[PDB]
Amino acid sequence: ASHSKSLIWEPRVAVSQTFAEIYSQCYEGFKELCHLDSRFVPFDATLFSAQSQEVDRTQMTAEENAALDKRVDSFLHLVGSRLRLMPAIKAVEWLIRRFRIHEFNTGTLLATFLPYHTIPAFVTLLSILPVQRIPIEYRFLDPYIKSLTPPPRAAIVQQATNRPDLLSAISRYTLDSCRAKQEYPGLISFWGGIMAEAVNGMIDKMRLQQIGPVLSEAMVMKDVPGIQIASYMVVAILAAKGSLNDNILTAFMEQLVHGWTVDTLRPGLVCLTMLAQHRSAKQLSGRVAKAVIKVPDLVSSLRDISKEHQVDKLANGLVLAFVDRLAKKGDIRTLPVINSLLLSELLQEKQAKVAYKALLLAAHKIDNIRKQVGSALVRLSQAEGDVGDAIRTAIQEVDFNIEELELKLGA
Amino acid sequence: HAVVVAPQRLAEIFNAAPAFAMPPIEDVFYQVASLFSTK
Repeated sequence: ASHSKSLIWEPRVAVSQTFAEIYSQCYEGFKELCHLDSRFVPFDATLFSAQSQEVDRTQMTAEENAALDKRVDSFLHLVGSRLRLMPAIKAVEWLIRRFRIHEFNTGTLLATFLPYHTIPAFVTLLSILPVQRIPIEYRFLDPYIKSLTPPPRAAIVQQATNRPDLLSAISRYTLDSCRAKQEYPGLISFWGGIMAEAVNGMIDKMRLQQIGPVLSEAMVMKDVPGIQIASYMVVAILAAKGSLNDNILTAFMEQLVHGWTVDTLRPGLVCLTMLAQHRSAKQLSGRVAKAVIKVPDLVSSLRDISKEHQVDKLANGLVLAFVDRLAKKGDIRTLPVINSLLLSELLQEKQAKVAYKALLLAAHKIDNIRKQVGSALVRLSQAEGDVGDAIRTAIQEVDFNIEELELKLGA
Repeated sequence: HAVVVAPQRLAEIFNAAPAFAMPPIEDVFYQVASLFSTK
């Protein structure tokens, strides 16, 4: 009947098997999974217990089925990292034969197998799914179900590009895994590549508030750095292709720094350089500035990043953000930051010059503190190289005299 | 202002291996961010 559908035994063998036969063979695969990862052991009392061989799903109430559904979905997230191993296939086999999870859980089953869509096991799964239960967002798989061949990766990409419900479905599954700490590298890479190619597609063709909340939740999964970094890819591509306005570019930066950790710090930094590079506004927000100067030796870090990307607008936005903070609260603590940033040679001439002019008026704007800002103004006007040239030309153009300050600071 | 990139070039990065045998996501990030650079 439906008893012949199996991942492991061919229909002529599978139709005759008793549940005891299936159980004792699949149970061995599950206990081998337990030896590898203790998180499987809880299920030894539920999905894989001795009682389970006799459990008939159709005699359960609507809650009891829904609780069974949750245990199965949980197990599927856990076993997903090992579907290349035969004991994992054996454990899934048990759920298919005994609880018919290819009928009652076919969306979770499919998403679990999807990162493995190039291995023979995936075609074998396709060959036993009851088509009537395959969710709408996976019916692009129909030609591979009839031909029993692996779907190329560009079929998945192209369907996710063109039909957001697959994309939304891959993302939801990936994030439920992360939240449950059942993620694994292949899942993070797979969701990352699908999301990158798709979003690159979605915009390429149209020359996006559905995936916003996904990127934002990923950017703050501190316990899952791979998901954070992979979301840095997508957020990179988005901004690098004119696709966002200044206020939403800022909120991505704000969310990035709000969730980044030491393990994600460098890729997060190059992502910040790209975000700001495509802002039309110049002055970065306070929240990003305060967080970006906590990088140990920020200047040398942006100089390293500058051998592949452009760093000048991140640098510029920082200085103005700190100049602005001094103009508005007279905080001398900003002067080491401004000074090391101005002299860094990461700004360009006119950036430096409006930076310096703005610094002058920031000094003017507050009514000791005049001692150190003045001294900082003067030290900068004497700087040895290009930045000093710009600072001096900028002092000529503003009709400001350093000298009376140079002398009044002396006295 | 924006970057012109060929979809084939972003597609080479995620076709070098199946998901399970890819370089660390950190290395893939750098590849992708380098391909979409402003210089």
